[PDB]
Amino acid sequence: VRYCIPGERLCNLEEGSPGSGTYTRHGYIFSSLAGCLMKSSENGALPVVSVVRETESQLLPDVGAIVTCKVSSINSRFAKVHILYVGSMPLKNSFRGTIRKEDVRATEKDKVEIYKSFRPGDIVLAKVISLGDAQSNYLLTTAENELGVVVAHSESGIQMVPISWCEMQCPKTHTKEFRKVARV
Amino acid sequence: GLLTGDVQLHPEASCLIMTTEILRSMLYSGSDVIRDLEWVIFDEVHYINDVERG
Amino acid sequence: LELLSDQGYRVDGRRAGELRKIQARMGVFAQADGSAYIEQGNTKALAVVYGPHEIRGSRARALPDRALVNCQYSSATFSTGERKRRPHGDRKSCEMGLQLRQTFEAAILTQLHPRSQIDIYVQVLQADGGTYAACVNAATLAVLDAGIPMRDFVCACSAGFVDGTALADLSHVEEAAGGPQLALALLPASGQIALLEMDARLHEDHLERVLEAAAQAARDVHTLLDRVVRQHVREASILLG
Amino acid sequence: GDHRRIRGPEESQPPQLYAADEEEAPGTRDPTRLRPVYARAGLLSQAKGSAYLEAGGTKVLCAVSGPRQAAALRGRLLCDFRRAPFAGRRRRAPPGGCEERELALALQEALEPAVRLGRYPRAQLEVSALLLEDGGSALAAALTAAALALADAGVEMYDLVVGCGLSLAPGPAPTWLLDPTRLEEERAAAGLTVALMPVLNQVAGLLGSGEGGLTESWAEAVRLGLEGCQRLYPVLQQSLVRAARRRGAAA
Amino acid sequence: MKETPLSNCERRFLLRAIEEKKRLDGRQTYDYRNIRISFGTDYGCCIVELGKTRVLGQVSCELVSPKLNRATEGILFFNLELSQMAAPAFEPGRQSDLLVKLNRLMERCLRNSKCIDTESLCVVAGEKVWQIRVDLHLLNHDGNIIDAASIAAIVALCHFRRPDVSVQGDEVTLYTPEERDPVPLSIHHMPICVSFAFFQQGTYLLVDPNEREERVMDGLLVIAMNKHREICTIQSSGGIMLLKDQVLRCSKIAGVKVAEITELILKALENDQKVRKEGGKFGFAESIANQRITAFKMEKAPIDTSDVEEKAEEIIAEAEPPSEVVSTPVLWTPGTAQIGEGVENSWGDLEDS
Amino acid sequence: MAMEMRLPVARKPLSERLGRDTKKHLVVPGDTITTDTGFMRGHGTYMGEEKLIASVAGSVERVNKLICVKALKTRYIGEVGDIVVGRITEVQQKRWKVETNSRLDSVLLLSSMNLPGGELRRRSAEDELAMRGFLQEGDLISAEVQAVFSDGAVSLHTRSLKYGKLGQGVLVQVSPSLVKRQKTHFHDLPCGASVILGNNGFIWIYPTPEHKGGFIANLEPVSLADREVISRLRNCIISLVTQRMMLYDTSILYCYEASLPHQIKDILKPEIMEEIVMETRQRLLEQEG
Amino acid sequence: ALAARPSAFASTLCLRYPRTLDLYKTFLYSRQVEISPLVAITPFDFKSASPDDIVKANQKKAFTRE
Amino acid sequence: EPLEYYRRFLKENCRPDGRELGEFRTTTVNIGSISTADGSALVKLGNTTVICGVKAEFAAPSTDAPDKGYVVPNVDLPPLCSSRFRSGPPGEEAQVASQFIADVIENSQIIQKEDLCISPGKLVWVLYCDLICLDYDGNILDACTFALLAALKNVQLPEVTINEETALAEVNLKKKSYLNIRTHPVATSFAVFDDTLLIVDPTGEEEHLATGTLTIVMDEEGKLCCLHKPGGSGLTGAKLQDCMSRAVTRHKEVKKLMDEVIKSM
Amino acid sequence: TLSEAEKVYIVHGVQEDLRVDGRGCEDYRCVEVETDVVSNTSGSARVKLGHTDILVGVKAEMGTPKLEKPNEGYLEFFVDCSASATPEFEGRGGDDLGTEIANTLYRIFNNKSSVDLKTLCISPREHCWVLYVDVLLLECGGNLFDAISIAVKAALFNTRIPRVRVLEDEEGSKDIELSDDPYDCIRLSVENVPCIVTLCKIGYRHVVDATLQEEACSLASLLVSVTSKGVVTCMRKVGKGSLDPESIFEMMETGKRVGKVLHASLQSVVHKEESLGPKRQKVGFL
Repeated sequence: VRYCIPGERLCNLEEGSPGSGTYTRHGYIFSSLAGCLMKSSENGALPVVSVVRETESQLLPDVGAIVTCKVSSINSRFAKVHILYVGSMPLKNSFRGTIRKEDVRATEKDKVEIYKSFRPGDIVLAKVISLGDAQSNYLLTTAENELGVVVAHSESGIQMVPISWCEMQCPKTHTKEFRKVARV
Repeated sequence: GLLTGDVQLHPEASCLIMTTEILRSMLYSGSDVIRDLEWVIFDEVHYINDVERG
Repeated sequence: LELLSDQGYRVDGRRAGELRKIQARMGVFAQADGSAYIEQGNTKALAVVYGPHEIRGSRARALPDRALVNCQYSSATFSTGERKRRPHGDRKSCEMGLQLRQTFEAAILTQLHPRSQIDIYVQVLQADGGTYAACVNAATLAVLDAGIPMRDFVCACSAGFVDGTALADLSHVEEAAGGPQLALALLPASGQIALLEMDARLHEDHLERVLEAAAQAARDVHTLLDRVVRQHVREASILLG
Repeated sequence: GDHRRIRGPEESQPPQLYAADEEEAPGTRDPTRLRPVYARAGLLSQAKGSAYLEAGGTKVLCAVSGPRQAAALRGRLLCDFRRAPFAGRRRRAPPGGCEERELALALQEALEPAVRLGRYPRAQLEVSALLLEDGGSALAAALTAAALALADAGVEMYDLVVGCGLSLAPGPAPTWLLDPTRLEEERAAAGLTVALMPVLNQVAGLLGSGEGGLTESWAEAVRLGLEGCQRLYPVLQQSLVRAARRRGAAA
Repeated sequence: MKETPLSNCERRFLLRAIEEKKRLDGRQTYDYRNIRISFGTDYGCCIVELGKTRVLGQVSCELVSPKLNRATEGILFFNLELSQMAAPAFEPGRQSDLLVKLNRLMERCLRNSKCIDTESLCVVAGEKVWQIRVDLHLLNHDGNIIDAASIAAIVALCHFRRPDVSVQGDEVTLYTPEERDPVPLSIHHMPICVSFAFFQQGTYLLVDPNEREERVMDGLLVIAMNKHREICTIQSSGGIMLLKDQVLRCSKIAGVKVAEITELILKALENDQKVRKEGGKFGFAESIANQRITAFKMEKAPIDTSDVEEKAEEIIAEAEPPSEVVSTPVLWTPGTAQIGEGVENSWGDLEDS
Repeated sequence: MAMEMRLPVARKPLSERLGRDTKKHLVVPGDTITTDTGFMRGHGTYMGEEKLIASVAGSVERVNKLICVKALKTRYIGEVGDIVVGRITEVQQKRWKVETNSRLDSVLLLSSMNLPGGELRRRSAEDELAMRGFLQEGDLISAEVQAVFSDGAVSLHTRSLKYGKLGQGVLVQVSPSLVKRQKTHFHDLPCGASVILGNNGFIWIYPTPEHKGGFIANLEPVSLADREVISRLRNCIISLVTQRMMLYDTSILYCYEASLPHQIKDILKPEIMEEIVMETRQRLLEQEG
Repeated sequence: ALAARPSAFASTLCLRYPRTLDLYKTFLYSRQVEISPLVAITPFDFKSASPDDIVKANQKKAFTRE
Repeated sequence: EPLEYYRRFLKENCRPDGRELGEFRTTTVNIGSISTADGSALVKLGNTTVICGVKAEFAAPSTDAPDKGYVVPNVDLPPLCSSRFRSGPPGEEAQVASQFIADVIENSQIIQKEDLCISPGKLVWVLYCDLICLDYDGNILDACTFALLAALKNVQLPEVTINEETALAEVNLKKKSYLNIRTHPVATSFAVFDDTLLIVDPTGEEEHLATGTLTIVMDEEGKLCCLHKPGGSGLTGAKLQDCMSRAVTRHKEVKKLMDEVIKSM
Repeated sequence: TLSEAEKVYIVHGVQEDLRVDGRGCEDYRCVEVETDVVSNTSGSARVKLGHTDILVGVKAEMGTPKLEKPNEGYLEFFVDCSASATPEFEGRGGDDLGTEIANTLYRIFNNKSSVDLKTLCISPREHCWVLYVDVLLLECGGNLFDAISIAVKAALFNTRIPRVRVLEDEEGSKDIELSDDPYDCIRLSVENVPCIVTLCKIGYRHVVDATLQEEACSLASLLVSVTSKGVVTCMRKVGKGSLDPESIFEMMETGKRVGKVLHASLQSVVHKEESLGPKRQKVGFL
């Protein structure tokens, strides 16, 4: 196996096609990273050549991506969060976010009180929809059955467990609280 | 929504029911409601012969 | 050193109640929204203003009742005998520009531009004598060039007191002599004062006479600048038609 | 003086201005030689990308931080150049210097023609370079190292940046020299530094000032600078290969 | 953080009062809030309280070389500062358009009036001369910061006492309060500021306004005028448009008021000197009100220093001695040595080549 | 090529070159205008104590109860049914921000915009994501003012076929008081190009759209014979706008015809402009008179 | 274009820092130092109504509006 | 999760570094590499790299005691060593890391300013020692101190002789002398967990989760110079006496390091 | 900023040797240089290349020679950027641009043969003349480098340097004695003071004197410093795009020719302005 530097001659436009993290010019395929040479033959010949480091220290979010987050503060009409994991991998730094009062449920309905949906200190799974404005930058959404708070935390520091679609109960003191439970 | 002169209820509803002069009032201006209109139906067409409102 | 001879003539040859020669101009720059240029005696000033615009930064620093006047001051490094270069952190420029912001927050009829900024810039190319009144008059002319409405035509002049007499339009030689200097900012129609300054000691009996001589010298500046404005407006009316 | 540092003497004249040993004579050499260079990538552990470049009497350390929050539709590229006080004949003021800002801008206008910022909307990259020792051509090291750091940190660029340096002899028959040293740089009349992309064959940055006024010397200075940037490339070719072989084998 | 906002009921309440010519705390138009001075123990230190405002003044001198030109005088720094505790709003770098006008008011008053005698503060010329440096701090903001700051600076400067020196031939010597007695200063006059506020477009005025009255006012007029009958500075500011009879009325008012204030200051300094000379006890400590719940007094107390030897001895004796695994240093090549678990090979070589 | 270097010349005041006396009434701030029993203040004046005091330099214009002063330098003020031209400077969640030389910014609502397709297909929240894609930063539109807000702000709409994003051409910015009010601000001058005389001071010059909303890019080379016409109109517009002349179709056509004899590159001199402005002045005098 | 061999400063700057009986005794951890839960169902397997899905399929199938 | 995960290793008595909770990292140094400085030394502590450099200049003695030569330390934390430092004026951590070294230099009396004067009252030597951190992993005040002490053992000054009629300074650059060093202060840092656990040689993550920190520096004759406790949980006399027993061994280790590297030249 | 369609139209026009003003790919708009505008200084200039506006001033003062060489003076530049030129230049914000221009000017003038250095020393190791060049940006309308490198040669041509004949002898009056004549000065021999020439690249063609709109459509540029004799002093590449080796060689010829014509025509205009002296009055800012 051989690795790459972000430019070299790899293949012709007839002997394959550019993939992820590559660019082409003057009929040749040129590398754009320092990772490893992977050629996904797939099916139909003409492999889509690409270079991937496979050791992601940082990765910029996209228009559509699954991210694991951590709520920082909540407001009556929005809830600022902190992106913590981009899908699976840990993130070296922390960006910022904002959950508007339209992305809680998968219907974009009225009612939907934000206060009992995203209590601070939780960890949530959400999806981006846009690159946002200068006030709110990523505009995450949870309008799905698989998205929502996944691992909550008690009032007095005890790991929580899901109990229903809309209601949660304390295991120790048997206290009832409201969340937005996501599918496991 | 009801856009009658003396009763105004839900002016942003999907379906608006109004007297005729309101339609010309919102047709003189833009009002950004003509873009999302699919059907416009008239209930009494026999006022073309009206001597003062035709 | 003699600052007033027995005959009554000053160092430069003018009497007590005599002004210097002013030579103005309207419409100096093209890119900006207003301009002016005045040379009061041997002091050369310059002023540039920018019209009501969107507030820079948009950091929620607006006033919902009036506009935001923002005036700066700068000075060329060859404006006096010695070089005397200064950084843009000196407290003399900030305090003079703060008195400028104070007098133009009172002269301009500002409750007509909600959520708007007014940027006023003044540049002094050669300073010899009263700098404050030259900057005020140059920025009044630049604001007039920009078409900004105001209650009246604010004008400023200084005065002094040597050997029992009141001077007018003091110079740098006379200023750097330890005397009771004093400056106003007058609205000619009402006689009101927008700003008052003084320094060094002076007995209370001669304050009325120094203030009156300063107000009269400001009313004398008013006529001379008024003829310049009238000639400019008649010029543009002639140009139009 | 400064309220955020330890205050010592108000004035301090270094002993070089009292050094009674008269300035010596540099010597002579062959102008068709290059100082051997050793390059290492991935040095620092807490930095997203880093590189350390040393050749002869030059010591420069470069580290690259990852993208952070805050021509958009495009990302910025912040830069910061700073050299160690214990470098050169005399000490330097910690607060800064106009020379540092000029070289920082001469770096910024040279590493942006390589990376493609049309892939990082609303983000920004920050690059920090430090010179531990000044023993020759410096701007030919702050370019190579800050490009190696970028390549080992996994940001997407069109190509690398390889720098060189030259100087003009002061004799009656001046001739340009390659990789000058402080003994051959403080006695020179002019200097030139080029930034060439070796594959794309495009000059990235140019800077030169001095006493050479005939437009026939600068053609050779430029083209021998291009030959230097095409001769330094293989070492940087094997350096990133070893860097990636070790990083991948570390998993 | 910011300051509580102003309602629309307080404005109305202050203005119906002011129209009717009666104020909240009872004092009529031409009155001051009574004053209360307190002296430290080392010279040039005082605490003035005007109403409920506090300022701390402290003078201090030091010996430097006198620039170039003006070889036979001394310099006089000043630095006003506004303490975060004066009021919620004051913030170290977010109130930079009051500091300037305040420092300026203070400096123009104190340094242009020529009341301090900076002539006779030299030791040699071209050589070391005394450089005094006044310092004031605002502690509690309740309106009229500048009157209190001026009275504070006056008292602090009229209570200082320098060191003193012997100069004869070409030889210096520096004494100390035991070798030679500290010496007072020379003060020609006492310039004291006064402020006036104007209400609803100059129709009414109020002497010595506080901070609420300060938020319902158009503009301010300050008139600094030393003793005798000699005015020293005036500075109209704020939002005011003034007449000419009014400046004269104000000058009269400042004359009267500065007369009374100078009476008070002179009496207080004399009483303080009398106390210091009688031989009684002075200082910040013997100023705390004793008829008040928040003061308590305790003479000295040996606590019991009878046991510390025993405790220390048993503690030192009762703990584990240093252990005895000693480590070895490894030598690679002169210049570099390593201690710890070490590295396997002698040094890396051709690891990847 | 010689890089001519002339020397500055002192300006001649009073406009003695033609000679006219004004019959108007001129005022300056502080002057007391007529103070009869009952009058209404206009824009440019204010009231003191039983006095109508002018507050800006200009000439009084009264229509039958109304004293007002018309200044000669102001910023654009919005009015209903006024053609404007602007540029996008901010793209927000539900709006754009457009700069049109006014005291504030102008808002283009998403509800009023001819989306690609030009017919009734749909309008929902899916379009909100791509609205910030096509109307990006620094683009040119040509819309019509809808209404006046409560703080001098203006809302402008694009509900027609002639309005929308513009294409190739050149832009010339002048003061927003030299454009003459008319009923047709769109022109198709018989020279080889067109023009839009924006009432806010934006002059846009573009070639004629061959035969026959921003849907078409048409980023193909423009013929040589069209650039020379656009450059000629650009220089002529600068020439007419500078000294006094009020701008409209006939003045530009007249100067364009007057500009044929000598080259387009050489007209930047103070005197060639004068010999063209005077010729247009006298041609207008012998045609209108 | 010959590459060269390192020197002390570089070979020490590039250092990778990656039971065997007991030492440093005092610094061990042992020497220095009812819950009846009645837990509910452990997860909630969502086997039940999940309103969003209800309202969507409800209206689409229903398709009556009367 | 955060606290419990680490306490799993604490109860296991083997922290994730692979250490027995009472041992230090691997230590290595080099001296004499920067040839543009009077003296320099590089200190590596299994990351936490710190480099120091010494430059000697001339300066006027102070007005009070004109027989002293100044020594000025400074510690700088550039935004490249870590990712939490931002550009601009020096921050609180580097300023405290400089005030601590200044206090150590003063209290320890390692050098005497009377040994630097050439002619009393006119000119005195001045030493500018600036520390720049190449890597921040934890225990900053230990490696900065060791870098400074190692550097001060290599700085060498030339013999300067002043004329009488000329009264200038003629530097003899051939015969170069050394510096007189009295003591050898070495610091040691402890990190205290929630209320009872103390560890040696902590790490940035551990300091991120710890609740206190203690630093102790010892002479070569068992004398304490400073007792730096920024604050936290709280300790007892027995725990301090336990810490000093380890610090004695650490000091013997370090003093053996310095006693061995200098002999090797 | 300008839209993408405007940039496409402009680049196509440049490729067709047509521009929005009407000039060609190498034409140069006129300028209005003048001298002797400021009184208190010892030399002045005022360059107007278009919407831009420059004003400089040179003051000669007494000083001390530097350590490296005693028979020399030195030059100090300070390019101020007044905030009246543009509102975003308010207070802080014009510092980086001023430093960029000052360092470039220092690199231009950092040579032994720039004008002279023997003339500015009077007593070795004890005294020398110092020159204060004070640039003041009044307006910005593009091509600022050439509009400043022209006002610097212009102001340098108008220096006075009042002659001082004071004897340095200790027995004599060592303290500097002037000539006491208020109108006794000496010229400066500025014949070969270099100037900067900018060459913006758009498409695959290079354009002289690009406007702000034409500058926004360009990706790179090169600066050349050429004297009247035709020699190069400094060479700095500024821009945001690559350039290619060939275009350097084909831009050097245009830089040489434009520099030679610029220098010859500036010598001709300055001699024309100087041929008639106290006549012709002086008009500026009024």
